[PDB]
Amino acid sequence: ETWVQDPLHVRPIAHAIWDPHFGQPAVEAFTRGGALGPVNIAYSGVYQWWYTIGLRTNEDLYTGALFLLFLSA
Amino acid sequence: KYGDKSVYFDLEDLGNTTGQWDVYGSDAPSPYNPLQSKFFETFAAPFTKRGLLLKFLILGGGSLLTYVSANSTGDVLPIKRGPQEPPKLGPRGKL
Amino acid sequence: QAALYTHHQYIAGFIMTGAFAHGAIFFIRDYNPEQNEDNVLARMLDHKEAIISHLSWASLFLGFHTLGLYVHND
Amino acid sequence: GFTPPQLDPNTPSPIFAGSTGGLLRKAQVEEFYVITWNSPKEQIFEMPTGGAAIMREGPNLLKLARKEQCLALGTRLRSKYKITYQFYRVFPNGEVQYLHPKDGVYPEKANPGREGVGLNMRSIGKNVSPIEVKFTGKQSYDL
Amino acid sequence: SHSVKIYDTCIGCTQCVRACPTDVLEMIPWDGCKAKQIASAPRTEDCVGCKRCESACPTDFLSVRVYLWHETTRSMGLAY
Amino acid sequence: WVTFYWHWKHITLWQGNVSQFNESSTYLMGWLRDYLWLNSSQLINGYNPFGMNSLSVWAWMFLFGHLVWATGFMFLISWRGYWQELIETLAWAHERTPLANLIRWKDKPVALSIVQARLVGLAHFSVGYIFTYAAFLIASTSGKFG
Amino acid sequence: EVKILVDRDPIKTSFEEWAKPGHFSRTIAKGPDTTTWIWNLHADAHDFDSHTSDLEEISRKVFSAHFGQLSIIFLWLSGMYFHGARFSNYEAWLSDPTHIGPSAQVVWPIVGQEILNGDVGGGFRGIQITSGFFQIWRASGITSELQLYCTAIGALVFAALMLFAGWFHYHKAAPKLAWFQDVESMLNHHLAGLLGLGSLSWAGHQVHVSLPINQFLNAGVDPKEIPLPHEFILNRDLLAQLYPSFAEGATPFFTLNWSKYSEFLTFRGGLDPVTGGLWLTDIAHHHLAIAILFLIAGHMYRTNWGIGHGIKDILEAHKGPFTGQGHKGLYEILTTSWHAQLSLNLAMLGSLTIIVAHHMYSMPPYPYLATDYATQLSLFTHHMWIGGFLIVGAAAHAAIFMVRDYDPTNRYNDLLDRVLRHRDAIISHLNWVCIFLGFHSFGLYIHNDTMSALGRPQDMFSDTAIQLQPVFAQWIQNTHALAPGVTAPGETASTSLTWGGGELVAVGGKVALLPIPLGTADFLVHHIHAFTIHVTVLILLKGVLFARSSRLIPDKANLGFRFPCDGPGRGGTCQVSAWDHVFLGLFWMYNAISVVIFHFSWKMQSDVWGSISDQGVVTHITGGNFAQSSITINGWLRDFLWAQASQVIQSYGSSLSAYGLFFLGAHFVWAFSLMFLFSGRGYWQELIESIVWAHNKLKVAPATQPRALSIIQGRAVGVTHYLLGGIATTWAFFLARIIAVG
Amino acid sequence: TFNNLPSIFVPLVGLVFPAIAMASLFLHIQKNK
Ligand code: CLA
Ligand code: CLA
Ligand code: CLA
Ligand code: CLA
Ligand code: CLA
Ligand code: CLA
Ligand SMILES: CC1=C(/C=C/C(C)=C/C=C/C(C)=C/C=C/C=C(C)/C=C/C=C(C)/C=C/C2=C(C)CCCC2(C)C)C(C)(C)CCC1
Ligand SMILES: CC1=C(C/C=C(\C)CCC[C@H](C)CCC[C@H](C)CCCC(C)C)C(=O)c2ccccc2C1=O
Ligand code: SF4
Ligand code: SF4
Ligand code: SF4
Repeated sequence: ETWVQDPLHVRPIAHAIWDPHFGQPAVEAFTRGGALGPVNIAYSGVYQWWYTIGLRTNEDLYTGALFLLFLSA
Repeated sequence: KYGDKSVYFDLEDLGNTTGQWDVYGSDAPSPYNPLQSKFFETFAAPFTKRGLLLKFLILGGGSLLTYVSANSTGDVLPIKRGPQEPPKLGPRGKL
Repeated sequence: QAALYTHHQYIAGFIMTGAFAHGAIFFIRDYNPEQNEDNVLARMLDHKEAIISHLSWASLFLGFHTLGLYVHND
Repeated sequence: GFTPPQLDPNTPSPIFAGSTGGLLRKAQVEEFYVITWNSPKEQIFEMPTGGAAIMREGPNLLKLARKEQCLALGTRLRSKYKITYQFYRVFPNGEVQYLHPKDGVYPEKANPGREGVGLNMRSIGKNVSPIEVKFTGKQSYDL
Repeated sequence: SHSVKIYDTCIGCTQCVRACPTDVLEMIPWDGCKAKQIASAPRTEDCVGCKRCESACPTDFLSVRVYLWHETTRSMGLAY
Repeated sequence: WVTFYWHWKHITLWQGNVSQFNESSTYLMGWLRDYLWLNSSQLINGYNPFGMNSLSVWAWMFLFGHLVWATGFMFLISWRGYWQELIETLAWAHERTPLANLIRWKDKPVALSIVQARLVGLAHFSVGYIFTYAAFLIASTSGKFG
Repeated sequence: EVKILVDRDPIKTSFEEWAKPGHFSRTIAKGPDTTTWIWNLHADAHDFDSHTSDLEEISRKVFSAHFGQLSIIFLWLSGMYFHGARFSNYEAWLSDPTHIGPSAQVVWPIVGQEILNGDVGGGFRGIQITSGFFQIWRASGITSELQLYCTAIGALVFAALMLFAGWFHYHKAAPKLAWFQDVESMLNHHLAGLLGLGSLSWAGHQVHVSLPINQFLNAGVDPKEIPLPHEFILNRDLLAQLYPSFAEGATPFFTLNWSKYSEFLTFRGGLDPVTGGLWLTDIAHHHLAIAILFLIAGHMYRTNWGIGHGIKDILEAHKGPFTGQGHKGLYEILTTSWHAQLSLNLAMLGSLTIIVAHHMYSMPPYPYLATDYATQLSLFTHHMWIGGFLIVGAAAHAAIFMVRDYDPTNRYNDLLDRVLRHRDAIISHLNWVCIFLGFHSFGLYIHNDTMSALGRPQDMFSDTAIQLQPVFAQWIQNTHALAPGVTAPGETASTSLTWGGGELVAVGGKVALLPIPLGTADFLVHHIHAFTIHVTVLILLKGVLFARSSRLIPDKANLGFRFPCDGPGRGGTCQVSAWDHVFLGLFWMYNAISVVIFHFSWKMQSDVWGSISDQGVVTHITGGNFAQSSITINGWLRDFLWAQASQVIQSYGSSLSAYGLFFLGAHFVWAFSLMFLFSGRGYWQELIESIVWAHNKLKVAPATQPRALSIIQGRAVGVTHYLLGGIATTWAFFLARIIAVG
Repeated sequence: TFNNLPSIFVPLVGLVFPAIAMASLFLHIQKNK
């Protein structure tokens, strides 16, 4: 939802990270994209391709994920 | 006969031939005290069914692991403490 | 834009190696030389030495020359 | 029904100070391939388990690890020392299967009394392709 | 275990079996050659797959032929 | 080769200095210096003896891929027989080591089959190729974003 | 007992066998049905144990082959001394050796390669050599180029003499087997007569020629002003003006009044602070004492007279309680087998080359060696590599003994049998300790790498986080620094200044071997070295022991020493041969010596070498980044490999450009080797048969049938290209790095 | 709780699911009928 507004200057986020081996410097360094915790930057472009086909909210992605789970079942 | 002069193929006693030996397996009786032995027997007979032991081990260990990692705060693991630091703006603005 | 290109090209290289490997597995397991005698596929296996030799030529030519040029420039 | 097995008795074993290439737990649950030979003199030979052994004048007996060990030993015996040998297979239950000549004659002299198996009466190119035997237990070479 | 096969191109030179270190092979009489003998493979259970037999078969391609197949403890050549 | 060409042409375009590629891509020491040695500057410094940054994961993955890419050379260069003999010694030791004689395997241990170990060497080799170049590409294009 | 048993005209000098290639072998002396024949013509060329069965002809062949090798080395030294004489700046390097690059090779201006002739210094354009011949020549008191040309001519003469000697001792009058087997006289002579008298004669040179000349060269004298060496022999007043003990001559010697010889035979251990090398005064006394020692040691073995130890009487005397008969039989398996002796001498000569590498950096014996960081690094690295190779060849030839020359019937040994009988125990414990060391030496690097990547530098194994200090090595270091005193009086200083209590030998702007501090990184890398050595010994010892038999192949000796396999059976039995074990041990020796010379280069450039200004502040080449960055692999990749490879790759258009060229080329040859190590023969034979169809289509079918390389040959080509490529990569990288920043 | 769910699922997955999976698969390997 933040990437949609300023995409050129807001970093994508693949998923958060909970690695209990992390030290506090690593918790501090991996906090990107305006997150309250560590994160990994989506170098997959899924942000761009979802934003180009609609999908301008997190609820849109939630509905899509639930529907794809239904499709997997 | 296995004990003859350089005979090691007693076909009847195939254990001595193939090397089936308790090399250190002393058959000496229980050196423990009887009372503490009975104590351990009665207090560890719950762990006699290997299948129930395995189910208990896996489920209780996973439960304790989730409990530790969910109730532990950031003082014992920095990943739950969080950033406690402002985020650096990446290259080229942030992209 | 780099991760996607690199991704799909390594994927394409693997998929291509697998395409050929499954053609080989076909030529062993599923190829009946009597049911396709003297056909495009059978006439193909005939001049396998010609194909292999001319592909060898192309690779040998390219590697020789282009490595020579890179080395000349080095 | 022309050559009976020999049923190795409690013969002496070669003089050997013991090695680590000997009989492991394979003998304790599977076969271990005893070999028997008959020496003219007390001579010294290389053991297939590594190390040097001193064979005894007269019959000997060695329980080494497996078939290739005793057959390599017996080939070295027959070639270097010119000595008749025969080896066995001793399952842990107790049975003793006779194996090396299985006819009293080594398996080079084509002596009649042995049935030919593993015998495809064709040249090696005339085997069918796998597609002709697809979805069948016979792979390529048992028709 | 392994499937050793002897084809009818064999000249009966007795190298396949004099090279075989596990008594898999044995020469038998035959009427297809000047030597009047051919190799057979009864004891394929003792076959390790070392292909010393077919590294000594002097024919166009081969007459003896070893096919790698279900590997057991004795075809894998294990003392343990 | 394809992706090295791509990444260098594009990182030079994005940085602005197409002349770097157009002058240095014609001789291999340009690729070894101006592409690999130069763009790996911000990566291997992902975690120095004094602190780390966001590219620590990419440096660790870089070295991880180097490691498996080297481990594949084990299964490729070394083949089956040295390892079977080594495992025979190991089996002797385990069956004659006290307090571990009580423990006996159920599957008789053997060195990996030749075709298997080939496959395993290629798996390590390709995993290392891929993870190494992913680390390098991602870290170089993310350390700067041109 | 001992004699000169030698037979005349055994072999005819004729080109008739040159015309018939492969004459030495039976299968090779009938024609090339295939191309593999030529590979077998070179492979078996020096396999004299396979050509013949009698040891007499083999001994003659190898004796004359050693003469050819000595001819080659005399010709090589001829080249070095000559190139120093004519194509060098040695006459100028003596003036300012701390700033002029030693150069002895010039290239021809043809294709732009004249850039290699660079500004070494001395008004001379050439290649900055890293051999240390200039340092020797300053230690030999040359002070000219005429002496070098005369030395080259004399070396060419001795090369021709050795060539004639090989011809004479094979074709004209060849010794028979009773002559070589008299090892008692051979040791008595090579100890006393080669090593004793050789060190004595070099002590004579060191006393008469090197010492008086270096007394002037170090005392600001120009080489043109120095008196010639023979003027010290002819005129003793000039020699006595610096060392008055020569005025008394040998009367101090023969009267045992040696106390009045200390002007030139010293014990003041340490480095000459005017040039950084050891005191030549100490080296003269050294080689003298070594002469005495080898001279009394070469009168140990009975040769013809009633005195002396018969080596059989020494070996048979040692018979262990539960070790059996003991060393009985060894005199008969060492004197009736060249391969056993070759293995023993190779192992010791290789470890000795390594000890040379280790003692030539920490006790620089030549002037201006420690300050020529290129020479120091290159010499250490060289001799380390030679030692690893010689040890690996010792393994190969132990295996060849065990396959061919080992006979428990006739030439029996007890201890070798006992080793063969628990070989599984040896290899099991070695295979364990290799894994233990691997873990607790390299997994520590992995732990440090992960902890530094997780932002946990307080959890590494560093000199700051978790102490793994070399307490034992630190104790030896501190007690060797405080060794001058109660334990070793009359030395005036430590025998080396690589210990913490030592001092800095400032030579010019350079530093020249101040103390070496041992920290956690040294612990980690030394256990890495123990690890790599132990794995190499695992592989090689395993090949040697299982050369004859295993549980897998019990008839491996009948298959030979050098065979690929025994088929895909038994799950696959590739590389069961001892040849393949040593082929793998080559790679592991490579990894070992590579990390060794990396440790050397980095520890030196960070903690030893550098530049010390006149104020006393020493700045090292890297900046002391070893103990902090050599705890994790990313430091070796970043601060050693990536950083120090900024002078070999940036050297394009410079004088050091062949170094970057061979950097890339050795990279290539290594990778090319991977085509051989990874692939197999069958693919290449099928491809060759396809392109042979393409040739037969054009009537270009060669009669020497194109065959893909044999399997063992593919492995040989792979390991040699792999080693050559990795080693030339490292050579170029080191030399450019260390010549550029110097 | 959403910030506490990785702390429950990552130790769950990456340690227990190996326990369950590798144990059950070793039992499936070492089986006889
Ligand atoms: C840097 C490493 C490297 C190099 C140089 C090669 C080179 C080659 N491979 Mg590949 N290969 C490699 C790694 C490499 N491979 C690896 C790691 C594997 C995995 C096992 C393979 C697997 C493989 C297969 C499976 C096949 C090849 C093929 C080929 C040939 C392709 C034809 C070509 O371009 O040749 C042009 C020539 C060269 C590249 C050689 C370069 C050297 C120069 C030109 C020689 C001259 C220099 C000098 C004057 C000689 C003297 C040197 C010294 C004695 C003084 C060629 C020889 C194919 C083939 O044979 O097709 C014909 C083929 O089928 N290779
Ligand atoms: C020049 C005169 C001469 C002549 C005509 C012969 C003739 C002969 N010699 Mg004798 N020999 C000579 C000199 C000579 N020798 C010398 C000087 C030595 C001492 C090294 C020997 C030592 C010697 C031994 C030990 C043996 C012979 C043998 C032979 C016979 C076969 C040699 C053959 O075909 O290989 C021809 C080989 C070559 C032409 C090349 C050999 C390599 C040379 C010596 C050195 C190479 C240096 C080179 C620079 C290094 C490579 C690096 C390069 C890549 C840069 C033949 C009767 C053999 C024999 O009779 O046994 C049956 C035998 O065993 N010779
Ligand atoms: C590939 C083989 C090879 C090559 C090319 C070189 C090349 C070089 N060596 Mg090395 N070396 C080698 C093998 C090799 N070495 C081995 C195997 C040994 C172990 C004996 C040595 C021991 C050695 C020493 C000790 C020194 C060199 C030096 C040198 C350099 C000057 C050459 C010279 O002759 O100066 C003249 C040679 C000397 C001054 C050496 C003195 C003689 C030694 C101490 C002993 C005598 C040998 C003995 C008779 C045989 C061994 C006896 C046995 C009991 C072990 C040059 C870089 C010298 C150097 O780096 O100078 C800067 C130097 O000091 N090397
Ligand atoms: C004192 C030293 C010494 C001596 C006398 C010998 C002598 C011998 N060795 Mg041993 N060996 C040595 C050192 C030594 N080796 C070392 C240091 C190693 C470690 C690698 C080995 C490893 C080794 C193995 C593994 C084998 C031998 C074998 C042999 C025998 C035959 C070799 C032959 O005919 O090849 C003649 C010469 C050649 C074929 C040329 C080799 C080509 C080299 C690799 C070229 C590349 C190296 C070069 C420096 C790089 C420059 C490249 C440039 C040209 C472009 C012979 C008895 C063989 C044997 O006994 O077989 C039964 C055998 O299998 N050796
Ligand atoms: C980097 C590449 C690499 C690595 C890691 C290894 C690893 C090993 N080699 Mg191999 N080898 C390689 C390349 C490599 N080799 C190549 C290229 C060759 C070609 C010649 C060989 C040839 C070769 C031979 C011929 C021999 C070895 C031996 C060894 C062993 C010694 C170290 C050991 O066990 O200690 C512990 C393990 C290591 C140091 C490896 C790194 C592992 C780290 C420290 C920890 C791993 C993580 C941990 C277990 C957590 C697991 C997590 C879970 C998710 C899985 C080990 C299996 C020797 C052997 O088997 O006997 C000991 C032996 O004889 N190797
Ligand atoms: C000791 C080293 C170590 C270890 C153990 C971990 C562990 C972990 N890290 Mg990592 N990490 C490390 C060092 C380490 N980290 C370092 C040094 C860095 C750089 C600073 C990072 C950076 C990092 C990031 C950026 C992220 C992690 C994440 C994770 C978690 C992944 C979740 C999981 O269960 O994966 C499960 C395992 C896999 C997915 C591996 C799949 C491949 C396997 C091997 C094949 C499976 C075989 C078969 C198909 C299935 C059969 C069953 C099988 C169990 C046998 C996990 C807790 C992620 C996280 O927190 O999300 C939850 C994440 O985003 N880490
Ligand atoms: C210019 C252009 C054009 C045209 C083009 C073209 C015409 C192209 C072509 C192209 C091509 C032409 C391509 C190709 C490709 C191929 C491939 C990629 C192949 C592969 C193969 C394989 C993989 C194989 C497999 C197998 C085998 C091995 C055998 C058996 C069988 C099989 C088949 C299975 C147009 C105008 C339109 C448009 C624009 C552009
Ligand atoms: C490439 C390769 C081959 C084939 C290598 C060939 C046979 C070498 C190529 C031919 C050489 C270069 C000889 C041709 C040069 C001749 C001297 C002819 C001269 C012609 C002019 C150049 C003068 C193998 O046989 C092999 C075997 C086992 C494992 C890996 C491999 C392997 O990787
Ligand atoms: S080796 Fe071949 S040709 Fe000779 S006997 Fe055996 S099967 Fe017949
Ligand atoms: S593969 Fe080996 S064991 Fe089998 S038949 Fe051939 S030689 Fe005998
Ligand atoms: S792969 Fe090569 S080395 Fe291994 S068994 Fe087969 S032929 Fe022998």
